[PDB]
Amino acid sequence: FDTNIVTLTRFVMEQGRKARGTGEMTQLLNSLCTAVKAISTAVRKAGIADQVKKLDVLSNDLVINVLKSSFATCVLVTEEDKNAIIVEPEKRGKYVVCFDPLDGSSNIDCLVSIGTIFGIYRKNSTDEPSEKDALQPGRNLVAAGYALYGSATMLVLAMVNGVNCFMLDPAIGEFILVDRNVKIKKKGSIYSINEGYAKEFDPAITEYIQRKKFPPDNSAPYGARYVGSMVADVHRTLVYGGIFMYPANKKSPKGKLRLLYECNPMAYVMEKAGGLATTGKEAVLDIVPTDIHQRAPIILGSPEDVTELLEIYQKHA
Amino acid sequence: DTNIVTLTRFVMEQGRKARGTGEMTQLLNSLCTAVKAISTAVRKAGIADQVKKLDVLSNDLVINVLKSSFATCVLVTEEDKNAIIVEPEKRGKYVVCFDPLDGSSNIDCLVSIGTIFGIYRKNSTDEPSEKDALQPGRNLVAAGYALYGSATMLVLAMVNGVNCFMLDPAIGEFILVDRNVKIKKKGSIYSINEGYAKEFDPAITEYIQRKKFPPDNSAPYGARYVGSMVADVHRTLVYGGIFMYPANKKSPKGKLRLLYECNPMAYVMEKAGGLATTGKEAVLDIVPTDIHQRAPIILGSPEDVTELLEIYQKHA
Amino acid sequence: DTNIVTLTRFVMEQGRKARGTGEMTQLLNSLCTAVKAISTAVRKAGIADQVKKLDVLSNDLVINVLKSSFATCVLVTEEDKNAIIVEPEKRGKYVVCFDPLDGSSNIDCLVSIGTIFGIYRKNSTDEPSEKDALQPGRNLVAAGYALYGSATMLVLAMVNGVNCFMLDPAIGEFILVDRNVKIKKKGSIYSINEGYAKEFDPAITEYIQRKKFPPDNSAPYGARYVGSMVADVHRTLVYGGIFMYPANKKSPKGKLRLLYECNPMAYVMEKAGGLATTGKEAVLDIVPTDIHQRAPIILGSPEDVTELLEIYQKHA
Amino acid sequence: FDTNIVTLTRFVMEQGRKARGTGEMTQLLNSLCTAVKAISTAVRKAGIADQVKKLDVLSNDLVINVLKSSFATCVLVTEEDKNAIIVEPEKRGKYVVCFDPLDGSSNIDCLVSIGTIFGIYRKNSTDEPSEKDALQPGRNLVAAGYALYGSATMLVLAMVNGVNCFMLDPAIGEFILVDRNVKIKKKGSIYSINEGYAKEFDPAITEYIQRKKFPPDNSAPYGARYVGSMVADVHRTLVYGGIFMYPANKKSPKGKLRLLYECNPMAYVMEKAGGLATTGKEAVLDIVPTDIHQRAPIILGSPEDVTELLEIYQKHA
Ligand SMILES: O=P(O)(O)OC[C@H]1O[C@@](O)(COP(=O)(O)O)[C@@H](O)[C@@H]1O
Ligand SMILES: O=P(O)(O)OC[C@H]1O[C@@](O)(COP(=O)(O)O)[C@@H](O)[C@@H]1O
Ligand SMILES: O=P(O)(O)OC[C@H]1O[C@](O)(COP(=O)(O)O)[C@@H](O)[C@@H]1O
Ligand SMILES: O=P(O)(O)OC[C@H]1O[C@](O)(COP(=O)(O)O)[C@@H](O)[C@@H]1O
Repeated sequence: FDTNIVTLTRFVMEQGRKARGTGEMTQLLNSLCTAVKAISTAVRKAGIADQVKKLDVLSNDLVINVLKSSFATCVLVTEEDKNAIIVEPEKRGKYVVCFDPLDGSSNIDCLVSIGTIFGIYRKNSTDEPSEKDALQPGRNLVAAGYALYGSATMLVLAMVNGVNCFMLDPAIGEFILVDRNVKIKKKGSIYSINEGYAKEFDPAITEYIQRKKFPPDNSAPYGARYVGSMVADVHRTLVYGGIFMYPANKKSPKGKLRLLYECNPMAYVMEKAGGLATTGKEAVLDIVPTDIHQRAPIILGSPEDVTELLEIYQKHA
Repeated sequence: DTNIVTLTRFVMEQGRKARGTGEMTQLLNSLCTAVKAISTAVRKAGIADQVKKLDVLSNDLVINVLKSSFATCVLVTEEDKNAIIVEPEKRGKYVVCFDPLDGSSNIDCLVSIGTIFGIYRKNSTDEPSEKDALQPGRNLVAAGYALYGSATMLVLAMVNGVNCFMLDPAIGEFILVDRNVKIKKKGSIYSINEGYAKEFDPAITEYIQRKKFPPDNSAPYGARYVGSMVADVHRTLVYGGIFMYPANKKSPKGKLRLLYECNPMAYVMEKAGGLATTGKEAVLDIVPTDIHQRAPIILGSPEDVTELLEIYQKHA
Repeated sequence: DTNIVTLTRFVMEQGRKARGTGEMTQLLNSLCTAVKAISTAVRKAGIADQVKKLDVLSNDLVINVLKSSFATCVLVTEEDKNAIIVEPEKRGKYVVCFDPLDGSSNIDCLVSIGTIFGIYRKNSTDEPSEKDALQPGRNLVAAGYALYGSATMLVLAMVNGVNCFMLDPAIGEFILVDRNVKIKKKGSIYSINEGYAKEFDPAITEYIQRKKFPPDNSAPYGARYVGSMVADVHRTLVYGGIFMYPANKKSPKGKLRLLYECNPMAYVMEKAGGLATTGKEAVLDIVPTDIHQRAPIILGSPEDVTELLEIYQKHA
Repeated sequence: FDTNIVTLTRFVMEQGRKARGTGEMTQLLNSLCTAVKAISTAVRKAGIADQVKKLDVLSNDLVINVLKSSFATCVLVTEEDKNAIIVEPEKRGKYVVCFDPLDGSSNIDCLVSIGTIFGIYRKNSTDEPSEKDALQPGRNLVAAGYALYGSATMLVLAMVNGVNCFMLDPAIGEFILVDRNVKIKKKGSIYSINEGYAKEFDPAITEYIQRKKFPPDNSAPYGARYVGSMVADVHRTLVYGGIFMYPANKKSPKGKLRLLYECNPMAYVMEKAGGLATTGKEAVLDIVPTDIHQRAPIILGSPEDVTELLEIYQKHA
């Protein structure tokens, strides 16, 4: 065994001491890591012990209980809960966490990789905590990230500093630092979008896809890749580069993905890694929320690529 | 639980019915040991290249476990130029063609990857040679894949059906979770790498158009393409749909190798009630002339593969 | 590592040499599945009685895995009054006497406990009965124990020797770590429950005195007594020494049952070069008349057991 | 899975918030738990990957690195290091940990259970930290305990509050609370001592052993049990009751076991569980240390039993 392992907790702490900051954040993310290991083990034995609905409810309960017990949060927004959860006085701390407990729970049946997505805001107001504290623009995130439960469990953490990847060591139950200051490729070679929705795409998306399939400058076309699980397609976009798109369509006129705990965590991870995240109009990280479960279009990925689609959005405006 | 049905118990009970020798049980028992080790390697593949090196170790491990089973005589690998002829001391009756880690490139993006295998019976009486591997997929005795994803799954197809076994990590034992899987007749998803749109033959090109913009105004299809044959085929099995990797002209014979990628997947599909075609003939009836031969493959739910076959008729 | 010697590979290669049927490999493969499950149960036995309930589940699990191996016909358990006769559908040639979780009381103090087993071959032609289990330990075909301690260890004794296999938890596979273990001729430790000092027969009483206060002024012995036969016997095997559980008058026949505690441990010892005696005869040559019969046992390094035998002579 | 797991970290924190105390202790014990899981996995695969010496050196390095990185310690005493380790200024915190990294490393070859023992002192002086801070009497321990690597890994933690047992869940890598406020049986029925040393025992020990083997009041004798691994025999004494004795003998005139990190951690655990720990003369927890690797006789266990031996020590004085 290595006698000098850089666990997530140690990393956060060495960076925290460096800024003589918070402390509470380490109790927060450590509790989150317990929930994440418990959900990873549960997914890994999923069919031996439904998935779509039930396992996600159990994940929701576990992430809420551990976050309340970290003594680091005051307001919690979940995909599952209609209203925001306010923590008991004696257990309160300074943070607002917005989380999706199990993105894609349906996908378990098909053994498609899925994940946990989270956003961490610092409660800025001096008032009694309320869902109002959750409605900050994405640019206000203190920390955000995701856990991908795939062939290995990866926890990706973006903080002010940049993006750091951690992998769960199954043997000792610790997320270990494996990639240190991640920056996405300036342009990529893959585009990820559900083309079953082609009949309802806006002219800008449509022009871009055919420009990737039939490249104007008589170059090689882009490869398509679409796992159908946001955490899987954004993690591939981050490591390999390219662009991931979930624009608006018929049944999803304002996009499908929820702004506070899917779009904004991924957008903060993506911009801290040097990439871009836009609606096609504004940058996702500037949208002041209205409803905790508000939806947004998201286009994220390699800077050169997102820019090409923004230029095409300018043309048809 | 007290009475657990493991892959060994299942294959042994089945094997008894054949009044056989025990060699197939020896073989799949060995294979499971390799599958568990590759699973642990990929589960911590990152705590430290992992494409060339991990597919090499995966390949050496599978050949070693198969040779020691006393069940094999010819072994064909994605990784090896020629067939491996098992030493006389260790020889048995089965031929195994396998891809040890399909899509090993994908490990960096944590994409589910897996091991694919097809098992034949050597029927002839002369020395083992790669010609014993050159049989049509119609003659596979057993075939399957192990998926290294959020859970490790072994899907096994034999004459009596398709069954799914999940690796219980606590006891390191594959437990039977799904018995005689049948695919649904029609599905909602089409998988293909549409980035090759310029190169598609017009029959493919028409069908894709038809799935996005339905003529009978029916609901359009969802598109899913993990980029890993085991993950795309496994979803097609569980959820129904159609998976396609036809000739993309750059690959005029298709990309996927016949003996260890197309034929195992095709045997699984047919045993589950799906179809597998090149668009011109059923892949299980192609007679191989080279152990590393490629084929185009279109497989999945019957109605959807039939629909594409009709569009192929109408393109003359 | 690419070529790993598992318990299955080892037993299969050995079995080939006997020109046998595969049943012993079937049997020990099944047994390993039970041993891995009991190991995981004890490793989290506490995260929640665990004596009566855990020894019951351990017993049901072992009987289930043995019946499905198609290798057994009579099964004798510490937990069951009568022998279990395997159904005709599932019968094979071996008789198995086993203690499923020896010292299950000890789990609360996290004392290492384990499974002990002795395997006979039914030689007669009439219906299986518990009389096929009533053979001398000299006739065991194989015997051993699995120790659930800081690591799970399977010590296996057969005609060719004693070998030790460690459970690798990552791949759930018993790996050969020690080959043909031999015990050292003389050791430094004596194990006995000295709390019974009033009840010891004067030969035991003299030897203990002699080990604490050496007449030839030699260094005294260390005393170790875990209170668990598998842990005490395993240390005696690895480190040398003498382990004793003679008649403590309250138990005038000794405590430990002959067929599934004394005889497996004694076969292991003799195969490793040690001795096992009641103080009056070798336990492996005792002819059993009841499947739940007890014996006194003194086993360990040859010189030390011989020394105690001489003191037994001198007590007339 | 349980959606409300009481991990060691959560427990310590709910008790810590209750006293609005330290914080640093949670970073300390959390780091210690990482080291303990890594040593548990290493012991569990010990013969597949010598034991006596080497694995204990690697354990020593790992416990030192994680304690330095918890930003909670200033002085560390180890069995392995001749002098005490002083932490770097930027990494210092208020605690002194005295630890035995792998008690009984020899015993691995025989698969005898072994453990990690630790004592946690708060640096009381205002001076620059030095080994002088480690030399406090045992009564000054803030927290002490042990990890037993046996058929299961158990972490036992005694703090001001009492004794709490935690068990490592192999599946998620978390010590889970399994026994909550442990108190030892007033009298027991087992005595644990290496009787190979009989030739050199003092008359008090000698009289007591024969009184356990031949009970004066014509009762049933005591059972003997001696694993030869302090952590195993003290853990059995704690759960089952009885008395564990390592008095002085010929090669060990002041006892064998080291005072700061074997005797005092076990003595604090034992007295917080209602038992006693004595030299035969003074209580172990009152001995002011002199040398960091000073030795002590220890007799610990059920109150009624230790008292009987102390009465016998009075008689021959
Ligand atoms: O991205 P395209 O060119 O469609 O290829 C992906 C296919 O290639 C694969 O063979 C994976 O490639 P490798 O197995 O050669 O690593 C198959 O598993 C995928 O479906
Ligand atoms: O404490 P004493 O009476 O010597 O008995 C301990 C012996 O009993 C045991 O049979 C354990 O008891 P159980 O197996 O009946 O639980 C054997 O494993 C021990 O060596
Ligand atoms: O089939 P579609 O609409 O492309 O869905 C893909 C998107 O839907 C999601 O699976 C949402 O999942 P759920 O709706 O079950 O929460 C995302 O993870 C993913 O990006
Ligand atoms: O054989 P003995 O002297 O009774 O030794 C037992 C004592 O020695 C120890 O094993 C000490 O171990 P080490 O000397 O290897 O550090 C204690 O754990 C135990 O209580």
